[PDB]
Amino acid sequence: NVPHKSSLPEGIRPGTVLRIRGLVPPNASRFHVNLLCGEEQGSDAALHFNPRLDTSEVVFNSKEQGSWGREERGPGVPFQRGQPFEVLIIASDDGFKAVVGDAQYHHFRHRLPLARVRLVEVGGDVQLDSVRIF
Ligand SMILES: N[C@@H]1[C@@H](O)[C@@H](O)[C@@H](CO)O[C@H]1O
Repeated sequence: NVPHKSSLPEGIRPGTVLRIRGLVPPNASRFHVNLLCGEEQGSDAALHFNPRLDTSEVVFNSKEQGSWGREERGPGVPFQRGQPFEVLIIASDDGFKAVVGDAQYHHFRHRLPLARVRLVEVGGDVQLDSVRIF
């Protein structure tokens, strides 16, 4: 892996599916997937998906003008150190649906306009095998 970025300079529309395949390293503490509204530093985050192995939670949030919004959490932690995982982030008209493995995990309703998303960035403690956008 590596702090991985995929620019989407022309944006995305409902019906776009982000498929991330990878592995949580043995001593991982946390990793994240951000759908950002620009390439500049401090850009708003339409979505911050943050599995935290250290605190056993998975947090969802948005970032606007530098401030994080209200945190949402899914049930438990469907990730485990030393194991492979597959996540689908689906963009629909009303939000992003997150699927982990074979289960629907959480539905995050849009906070910022989907039309503003211009970049996908994956970072933290994660071994990335592939990131596809369908
Ligand atoms: N430092 C973390 C950020 O990295 C982000 O995960 C936000 C999510 O709300 O929580 C903060 O406490």
